[PDB]
Amino acid sequence: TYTRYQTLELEKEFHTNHYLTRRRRIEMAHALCLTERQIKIWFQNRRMKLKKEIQAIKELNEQEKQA
Ligand SMILES: [Cl-]
Ligand SMILES: [Cl-]
Repeated sequence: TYTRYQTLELEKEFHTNHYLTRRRRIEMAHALCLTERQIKIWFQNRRMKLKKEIQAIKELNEQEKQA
């Protein structure tokens, strides 16, 4: 799972940049005390979450622009 601090810090980083470099993933890994894999998955899932939020709004705006 992910602690209150890990979540807050992962979100802070995510908003700065959705994609990380291998060097950055390492930095994050040591800082948040999560493995490279735990960071890699979190970022993939957080991108998946965003992709869905963007689509939901896109289709809400298409819906609300009728009649
Ligand atoms: Cl906690
Ligand atoms: Cl990553």
